[PDB]
Amino acid sequence: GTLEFITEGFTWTGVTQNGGSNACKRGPGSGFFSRLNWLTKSGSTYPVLNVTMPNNDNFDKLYIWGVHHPSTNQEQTSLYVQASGRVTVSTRRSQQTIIPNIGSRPWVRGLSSRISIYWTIVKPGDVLVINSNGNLIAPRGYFKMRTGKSSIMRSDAPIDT
Amino acid sequence: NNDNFDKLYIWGVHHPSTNQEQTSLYVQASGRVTVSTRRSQQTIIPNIGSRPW
Amino acid sequence: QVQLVQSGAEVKKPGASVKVSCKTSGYSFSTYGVSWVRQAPGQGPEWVGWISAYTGITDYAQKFQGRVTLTTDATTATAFLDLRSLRPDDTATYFCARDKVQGRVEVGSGGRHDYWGQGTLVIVSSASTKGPSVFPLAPGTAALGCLVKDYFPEPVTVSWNSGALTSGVHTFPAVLQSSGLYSLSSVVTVPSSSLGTQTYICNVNHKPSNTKVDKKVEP
Amino acid sequence: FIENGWEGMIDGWYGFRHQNSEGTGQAADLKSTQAAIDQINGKLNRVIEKTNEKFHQIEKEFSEVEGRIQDLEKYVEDTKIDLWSYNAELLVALENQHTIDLTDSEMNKLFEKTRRQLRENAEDMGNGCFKIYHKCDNACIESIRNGTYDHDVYRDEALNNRFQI
Amino acid sequence: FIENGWEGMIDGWYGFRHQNSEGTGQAADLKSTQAAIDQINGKLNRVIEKTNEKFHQIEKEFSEVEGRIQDLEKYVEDTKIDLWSYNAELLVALENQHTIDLTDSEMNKLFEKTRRQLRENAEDMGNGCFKIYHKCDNACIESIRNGTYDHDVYRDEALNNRFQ
Amino acid sequence: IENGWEGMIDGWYGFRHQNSEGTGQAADLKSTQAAIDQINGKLNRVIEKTNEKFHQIEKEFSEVEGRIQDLEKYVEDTKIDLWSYNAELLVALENQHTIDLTDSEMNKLFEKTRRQLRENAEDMGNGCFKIYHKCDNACIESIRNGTYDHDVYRDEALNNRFQ
Amino acid sequence: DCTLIDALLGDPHCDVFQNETWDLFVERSKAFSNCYPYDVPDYASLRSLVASS
Ligand SMILES: *[C@@H]1O[C@H](CO)[C@@H](O[C@@H]2O[C@H](CO)[C@@H](O[C@@H]3O[C@H](CO)[C@@H](O)[C@H](O[C@H]4O[C@H](CO)[C@@H](O)[C@H](O)[C@@H]4O)[C@@H]3O)[C@H](O)[C@H]2NC(C)=O)[C@H](O)[C@H]1NC(C)=O
Ligand SMILES: *[C@@H]1O[C@H](CO)[C@@H](O[C@@H]2O[C@H](CO)[C@@H](O[C@@H]3O[C@H](CO)[C@@H](O)[C@H](O[C@H]4O[C@H](CO)[C@@H](O)[C@H](O)[C@@H]4O)[C@@H]3O)[C@H](O)[C@H]2NC(C)=O)[C@H](O)[C@H]1NC(C)=O
Repeated sequence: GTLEFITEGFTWTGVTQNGGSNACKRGPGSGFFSRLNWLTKSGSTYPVLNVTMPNNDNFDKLYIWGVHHPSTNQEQTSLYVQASGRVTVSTRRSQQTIIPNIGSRPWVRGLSSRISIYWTIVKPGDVLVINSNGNLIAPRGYFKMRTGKSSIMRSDAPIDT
Repeated sequence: NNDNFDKLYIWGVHHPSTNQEQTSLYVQASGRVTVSTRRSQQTIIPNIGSRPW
Repeated sequence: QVQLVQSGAEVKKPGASVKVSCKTSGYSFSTYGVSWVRQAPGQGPEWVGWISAYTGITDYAQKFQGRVTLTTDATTATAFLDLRSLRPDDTATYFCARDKVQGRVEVGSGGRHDYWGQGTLVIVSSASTKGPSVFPLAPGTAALGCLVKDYFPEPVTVSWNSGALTSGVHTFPAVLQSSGLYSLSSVVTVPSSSLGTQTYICNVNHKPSNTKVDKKVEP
Repeated sequence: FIENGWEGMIDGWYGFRHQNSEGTGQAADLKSTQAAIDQINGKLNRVIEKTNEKFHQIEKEFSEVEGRIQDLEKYVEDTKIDLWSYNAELLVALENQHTIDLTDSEMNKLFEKTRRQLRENAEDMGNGCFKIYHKCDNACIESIRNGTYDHDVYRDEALNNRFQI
Repeated sequence: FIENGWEGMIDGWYGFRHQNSEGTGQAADLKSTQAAIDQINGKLNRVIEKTNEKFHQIEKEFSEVEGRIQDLEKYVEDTKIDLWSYNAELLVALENQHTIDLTDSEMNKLFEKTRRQLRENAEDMGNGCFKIYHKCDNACIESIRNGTYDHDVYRDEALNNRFQ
Repeated sequence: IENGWEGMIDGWYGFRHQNSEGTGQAADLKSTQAAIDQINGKLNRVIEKTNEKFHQIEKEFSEVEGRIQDLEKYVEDTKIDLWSYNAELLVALENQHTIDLTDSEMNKLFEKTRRQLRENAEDMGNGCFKIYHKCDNACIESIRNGTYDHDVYRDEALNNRFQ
Repeated sequence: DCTLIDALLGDPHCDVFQNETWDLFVERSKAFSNCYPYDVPDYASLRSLVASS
């Protein structure tokens, strides 16, 4: 019942942040999804990223993150250096590892490549650990979670007072 | 299974933290485990990375 | 087997009334009611009423109420319909039909208008009766016929050879003339070889005028 | 009242058994018979009136053990069955208790009809009969049965046998 | 008894129509009217006593074909509907058969109350009327209607017109 | 009988008489058991042993799973809501009946008693009888136990009633 | 002798089923496969969805 987002200062060292494609234009120039962070190469290195972010709060944190699937190997190497990427998000209880697949998909709004979106909920006392040597679409923070009356519905009927 | 009852087999697959650990234990850079019966089939490929301690 | 034979067509004038019989048979009269439905020429059927042969109970359609009286005679196994104060509106053909099951166990609704009367024409007109003139319809396929002309009221029944020739016959709808009377054709298509050997019959019969005139045709 | 019922009555479902000078005799009341029938008939028709149609549903038998989904597919189908089964037990029970009280009331009603008719010319014997206090020959009897008995006629006769002798 | 029922009675739901020397006239019995009402009222209140609330449920329309889970989500919701639908059909039917027998018994009961009151001074005509066998003017009539008719008073008069 | 009798502990339905010999009371045990036996048997049907269930689905959950869990919770809630309705309706019906059953039992005893007295008594209007003859205590139990011969007190009663 | 999925894929003995329609397809106990050995992740879903096509 809420998209109440809270930013955390992840410190992604050795990689260039905030990439964006002409598919997802913000204003005149080009951009990206606002709650995700496109980490690409810096110099000609993509380090093995290995960050962590606890949960000392008293509520469940929902983290939305993802992983980039390039269309060609050329595009894989331009962005992430390593021929084959890998993204591994994990808590003390759970664990989750995606290996991006390279290939041509149909053209959608300028692009033959894609992004898979994954979530990880991390509970109070627990800890989130992101690890990746390529292809990560990183999170800028968490959404608060609460349980409640809220829900969703498909309809085309207008709203009156 | 020459017996007259269903046998349940529990098995698993190890996911190492580093490649150095993968090579120490199983030699091959990347493992693979494939358990199968005449009707079914199931294949896991272990994923290497750091999880919390 | 099971049947409902109704009375022959009656003809009556605006004031008077009428009574129509429906003789039943082939099933035990008293374990089934009777439904009555009428049909103004060219229009669809409209319901008149229902009466039980078990309990004597009736249900008339409220449109007629007063004018209509249903009865039954168990001895002869017959249901009757009496309609009073006949309007020319009421000119129609009147059907009886088996309906509801009485006494007996029950169901479901397996009839409920199982079997019907052959229908019985009622004509409410103030005009005179007139018998028809029958003229030959003078004749490789070939055609012949009769012309039943200038009669009133309906109906006229036309057959051929007491009904021995049924095939290839078309008897047409009576057509009203501005003279108030009716005219009716009936034709037969037959092979144009059989002429010496065969012959033909017009079983013309207009029963409001007791006129059985079986009058014949040849080239 | 009638602590019993009559076997061998095959004319209908409710009836009259009289005894007078002319002799005994029996006859069924067809109107109150059909009255019971028409109700049972219609009640019965509503129960067996056309069911559902169902086509591609879920699977309900299984060869292997799958755990969670299968556990749910079987719980759903069992939960269904158990409820419909309750519905059917209750339905029949209700419908029956009614079908009984319906027919007991029909008899009951015919009796009253017959008492209101005789007015002050007869008394309730206690077993669902009447002691009619006058010469009631067979014509008079069908007069009762077919709803035409004029009491104002046998009033004086009856009234006096009742209050004298 | 009463083949029929009275149109044009708008004072209430059950009533008395009398005819005496002073003339004819009509009047409703309010007490047995409210008696019927109060039952229907309360029965009706229990039916529409506010239903359930429900919030985040399962999805029930679907765009793409998913097979097994979707077949189950559709089977669950259909099964639900069919049952609740049966509940509602049966409810109404029962409630109605009752609401009828409730009101038929109310009329019935008023009639008996009135018969026990007249004791031996009147007879049941057969159509749910009474032939009262004495001079019952309008005061006497309302004395019956409002539950105060003393039979021990008109006993002798009535008793004698009845019998000789 | 606008009311009912406290202090009747002989049974559930009864007779209270008043004559020359004095007042007195006594319960009709047959029509009492008649009511009981029905309530008894109705009650037995309801509580006739319910049914056994073993390995079912899970109904409480620690973590949020989305779709399957949503369905497992919807199924079990839908179940509950229905059974709950069944039970509310059942009891209601059963009760309305248990009332009309017992009201009719009283009602029936009264009629039995009226058919017995035939033309020797009148209905006072409050579910009593004014018996129109000297009915001492022997005569009273004769009524209660189903043996009162009316043809005997006919003349006595009939005449106090009319003349 | 054919299961539905075998007619779908086109096992040799299930050729007589090609391009067929049905209101109700009836899988028999006797039926078998006799082609390249296969397996269908999410078998029951594919079966279900073709069945109602
Ligand atoms: C693998 O297969 C896929 C599919 O066969 C294949 O992708 C296709 O590539 C062509 C271009 O090579 C693309 O078609 C696009 O379609 C839209 C129409 O809705 C056009 O606007 C685009 O056209 C422009 O680009 C032109 C180039 O100069 C301009 O002249 C023009 O005005 C437009 O700006 C565009 O061409 C699309 O990328 C797909 N089509 C589909 C259906 O997927 C791909 O080539 C293959 N992969 C590899 C590595 O070869
Ligand atoms: C990549 O990601 C994460 C976080 O950024 C990281 O997880 C943590 O790393 C440290 C180092 O491996 C470990 O901390 C342990 O914690 C307990 C505290 O309760 C200690 O007992 C352990 O201490 C001992 O080991 C020491 C070694 O220095 C000795 O001094 C001594 O003998 C102690 O017994 C130990 O420090 C743990 O590994 C985690 N903890 C969690 C919750 O994840 C991971 O190490 C990072 N790796 C890389 C390669 O970048």
